Amino acid sequence: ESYSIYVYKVLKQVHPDTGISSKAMGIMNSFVNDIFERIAGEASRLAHYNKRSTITSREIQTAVRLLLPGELAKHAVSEGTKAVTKYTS
Amino acid sequence: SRKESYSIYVYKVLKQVHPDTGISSKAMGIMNSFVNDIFERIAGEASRLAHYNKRSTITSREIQTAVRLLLPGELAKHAVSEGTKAVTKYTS
Amino acid sequence: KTRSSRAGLQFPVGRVHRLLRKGNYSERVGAGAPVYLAAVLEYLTAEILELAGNAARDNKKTRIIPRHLQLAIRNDEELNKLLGKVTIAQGGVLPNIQAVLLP
Amino acid sequence: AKTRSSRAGLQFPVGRVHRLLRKGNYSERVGAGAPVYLAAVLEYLTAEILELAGNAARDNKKTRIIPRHLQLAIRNDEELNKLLGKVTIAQGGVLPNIQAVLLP
Amino acid sequence: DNIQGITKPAIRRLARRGGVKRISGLIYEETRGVLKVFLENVIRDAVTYTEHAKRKTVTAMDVVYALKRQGRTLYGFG
Amino acid sequence: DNIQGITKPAIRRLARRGGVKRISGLIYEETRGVLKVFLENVIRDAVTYTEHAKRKTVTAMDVVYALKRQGRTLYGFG
Amino acid sequence: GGVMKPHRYRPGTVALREIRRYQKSTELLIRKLPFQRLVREIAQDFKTDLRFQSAAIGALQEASEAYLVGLFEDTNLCAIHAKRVTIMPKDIQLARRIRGE
Amino acid sequence: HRYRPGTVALREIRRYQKSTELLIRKLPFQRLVREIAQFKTDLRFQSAAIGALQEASEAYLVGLFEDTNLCAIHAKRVTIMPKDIQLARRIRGE
Amino acid sequence: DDFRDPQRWKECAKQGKMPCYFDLIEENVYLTERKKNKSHRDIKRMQCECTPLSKDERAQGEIACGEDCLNRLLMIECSSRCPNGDYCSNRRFQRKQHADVEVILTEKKGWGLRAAKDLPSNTFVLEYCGEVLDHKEFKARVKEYARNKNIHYYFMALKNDEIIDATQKGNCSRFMNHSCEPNCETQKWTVNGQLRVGFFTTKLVPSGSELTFDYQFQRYGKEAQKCFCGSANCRGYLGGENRVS
DNA sequence: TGCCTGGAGACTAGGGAGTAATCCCCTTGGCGGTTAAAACGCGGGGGACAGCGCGTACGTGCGTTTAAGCGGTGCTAGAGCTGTCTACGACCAATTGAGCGGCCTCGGCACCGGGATTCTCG
DNA sequence: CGAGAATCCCGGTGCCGAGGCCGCTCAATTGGTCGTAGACAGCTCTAGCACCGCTTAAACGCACGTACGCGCTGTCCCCCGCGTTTTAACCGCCAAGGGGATTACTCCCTAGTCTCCAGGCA
Ligand SMILES: C[S@@+](CC[C@H](N)C(=O)[O-])C[C@H]1O[C@@H](n2cnc3c(N)ncnc32)[C@H](O)[C@@H]1O
Ligand SMILES: [Zn+2]
Ligand SMILES: [Zn+2]
Ligand SMILES: [Zn+2]
Repeated sequence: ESYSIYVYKVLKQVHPDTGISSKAMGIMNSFVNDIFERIAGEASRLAHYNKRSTITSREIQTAVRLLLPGELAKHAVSEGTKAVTKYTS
Repeated sequence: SRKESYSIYVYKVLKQVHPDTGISSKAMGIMNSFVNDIFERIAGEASRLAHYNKRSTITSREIQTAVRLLLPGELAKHAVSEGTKAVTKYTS
Repeated sequence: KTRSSRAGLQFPVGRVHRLLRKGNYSERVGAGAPVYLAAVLEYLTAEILELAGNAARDNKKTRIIPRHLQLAIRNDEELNKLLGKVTIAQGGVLPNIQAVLLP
Repeated sequence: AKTRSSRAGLQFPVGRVHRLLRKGNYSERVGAGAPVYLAAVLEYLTAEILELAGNAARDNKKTRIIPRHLQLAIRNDEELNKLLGKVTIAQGGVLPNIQAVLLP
Repeated sequence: DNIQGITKPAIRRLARRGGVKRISGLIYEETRGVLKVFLENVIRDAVTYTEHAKRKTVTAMDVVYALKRQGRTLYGFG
Repeated sequence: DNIQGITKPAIRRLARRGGVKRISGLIYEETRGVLKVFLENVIRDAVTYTEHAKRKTVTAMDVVYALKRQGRTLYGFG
Repeated sequence: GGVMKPHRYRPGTVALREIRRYQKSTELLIRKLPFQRLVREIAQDFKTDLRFQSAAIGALQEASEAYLVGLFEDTNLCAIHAKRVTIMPKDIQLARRIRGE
Repeated sequence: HRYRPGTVALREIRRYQKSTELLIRKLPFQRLVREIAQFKTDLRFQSAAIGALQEASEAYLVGLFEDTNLCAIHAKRVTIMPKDIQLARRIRGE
Repeated sequence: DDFRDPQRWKECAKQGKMPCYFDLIEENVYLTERKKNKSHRDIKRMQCECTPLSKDERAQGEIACGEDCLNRLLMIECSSRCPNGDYCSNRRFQRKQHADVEVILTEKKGWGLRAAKDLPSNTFVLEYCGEVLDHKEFKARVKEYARNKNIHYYFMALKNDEIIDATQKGNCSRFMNHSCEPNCETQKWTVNGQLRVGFFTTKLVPSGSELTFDYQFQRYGKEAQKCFCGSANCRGYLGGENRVS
């Protein structure tokens, strides 16, 4: 079980008439897993320093702002904020 | 508020290998930071080893494997020997 | 309906919530964290695939290869900073020759 | 009512290490020999670094141990320099080292 | 303009501790920029931890965590 | 002596990929020792993971975990 | 009446042509069976009677080639800073000293 | 009475590799930190935070001048130059 | 004096005023060409790295792909996929940009060429074109043709196994002579994956001066020949008792 | 396409976090005095840089040799997946002693000054 | 080789931080019950190892020539040791008050359980 069909769903939206090899699919799988592990580990570190027992969207946002570069983190925070705003409204 | 430390234990270790030698507060803080850092490294490596084999319990075998990966040279041999000697005496 | 249809995303939310509850990170997990993290992962995936598609169209190809991923990552200022310690298999290097060697 | 440190023959505590293992989000279960093994390893490393620190304190004609003595004790041993190669010690200074081409 | 407060004898004493026998006249403007970049990175991480902690005071553990994040691992301040 | 199986034109070809125009005569004997030390470290950690996992075959995920332990993340063999 | 040869290339042209040719491609530059024999020989020192897969040796070869290419990329900068073109072992030792190895 | 150039330099190398004190003053460094921490307006600092920043900054600068001296010796010179600092920060990975 | 006309005429052998006893030739022809080469697997394209403008010529206009190109320095002509397109100046073997040549008599050593007008250094003159042989046919045709009592042998070794004959068909580069003071030479250019031999100049040759190239000296039989130029250090004969190829 | 295993929909309890109050510790601002350190010239010796000459080590090229690939076949150690069950860890009740905080006390070490030794250079 | 600036040694004074001692909490200890995680056994089947014949592309070795690394010499710029003057760092003291930190109360958010049913993997 992997993220391959979801990588196809993302790829067919930004470039319609293109394909992708299985080696590049494995590299994208490793990239998604690595970024997941980095963000989850930093959000696990942030929740221990304040003696809290819950990882929240504020914890994930603080782990995004520490890890990503300047122009990338702003768009990541904006996309995540829009997605968590559309979840309740 | 009451806070954990390792100062009395570092003093008990120091008064066995050097019977006439003092220690300052800065050196005691450096020793506390050293003990905390090595604890965090070994515990994190053992918790990483516990997830690869799909286990749930961290035991002395995972702790020994985390020590063997992390310490270089003959220091790992002596650490494994001291730990095995201390675990062997505990069961009896 | 699924929560990925509620949030409007493409990456799943239940699998991310299961991996948060399963991988020993904390005691409790909230409600906006897998949605937020799925949005971040979808944005990063779309950026990598956009630059890879541009690098694939620049060489008259229709299939993205690890060389195209290598050129897309190393020809960007911030993705090279994020992925500086990562070795991509079958990726190669960037073509460059120092100016004190050319005749 | 003997403790577990007296039963294991160690100087570091066992219940504090067990509490820090159970309250640190490392795993669901914790074995009964792991804090004994880890306290033995930490006690060995503590005695190993304090021997070299006491040797430096005897070499510099002092009674107490200072961060300069700790810096000399770590940087004069090769295995401790490899284990602690990314560690900065406050008020520890550097090592005396002058290259052979800079001096006549 | 407080980067000019890192004077020439201070950089010269740091180079004498570093083992440097003879020093040119252009090292100082490079050293001030390198020090400025390093301090901007560490102060940015420390202010990010402080803003997450809902506090107005930047403590020392925030600085130790900001140095641990970059791989420096300073001992002596907790 | 299978260290001599890493031939001279292979090291020359790696230097041509690295951007080197002209090569001396001791770079090959230096590169063999460097490669030997690196491979000994990675094989030591991989065999440690394999002996911990109670197996007898050395898989590729053990190599990926050892390279992650050295600090060199490898995408593709997961 | 003899058959004359045209000319001979100046030293450096074929070398820069090979630099472009091997920076354009993406392939394995080392033979596979001597590398496999070397890995098995140095792995006999840690555990007798082991067994290997194929991706486990392929990943080692990818990591080793990337490491050596990065080492030569820093070592060429060392040799250019030393105001030379030929690459010396002292440049390799300087690169491994400044890098932290 | 004058000394040949280099004796006082080696004397300073010996005495500052023997000493352990701080070389940068405290009020200019504190004003530099409080200037460049303006990120978030109207902050507040403990003393140990600046005391840790100064230790880390001077350790970083000494560790950079060591490799600068190594590059200058490799270039068969004695005087350090900014290109040696650039080579050290290029090989170091910055 | 050249007067290339397709009708065969009444001049026996010397080819100084009537060029239609033999046949001329375009780009060379092959006999046993097989698809084992580095043609379209790694030398598919070798594109230069140029960021041109190409909209400002004849006024603040630099010529495209000059002596700063990556391909001209490495003795490679560009393909049709160039970023300059049909304005690149590397493609000189394909657009047939030649030099003004003429064939008349200069000395009793034989026929040759003399420069019409001024011609600067590193300027292309003519391409060596002929018939490409192979392994077996060379050592049979040389002993079949040595017994025909010919003076001129039009053999040039492209590689260790390829020798080009310019006897049955030849272009205007077959008349050029030998001298111990060379002003032109030969280079090995790689066009479309295939190796080709050209002729460049080295100095500022005046209008009405000789254009010869240096032979890499070679004997094949027992006899010897000598040169008649005598510039300053003319050996004439070969380099001793050598026997290499 | 089969299907089945993981994801969604309600409902409830309990403790985790959010708000308000108040103490008092520690951060910031200010004024003066001393003097150590930074700033500014100045003469000069040393080193960085440029030019030139020479010998050799490393490049390109050709012919011979060798073993890396490339298929085909066969045998088997060992990875992988279910079943039993038993021993080991989580959890709670009661208890007591080890360790954190506060308080005196004295001695290792830091500053100062005199006398003699050790490297430096013209 | 002998003036001359650093430098080591010896003693005296005194002071503030390391260390012993005590009172007292709260967390380690011991006993007992229950559930379930892994240890062992056993069956299947699959890639890993070993051998064999053929081809041909890469490695090796020798010849030769020339561009470059290294050594020497000359010049002139520029950094260093030293002396004098100016400046703000450091210590000491004082005072206002802002926010860390702790406690008490209360709402509400997510883990757990049961039922249902479709999304994606071979
Ligand atoms: C390319 S042709 C050059 C001139 C040729 N004879 C012509 O008129 O076209 C080469 C042949 O001419 C002969 N040749 C060229 N130069 C010569 C010379 N200087 N002395 C003697 N023979 C020469 C050689 O023997 C060779 O076989
Ligand atoms: Zn071009
Ligand atoms: Zn072009
Ligand atoms: Zn001649």
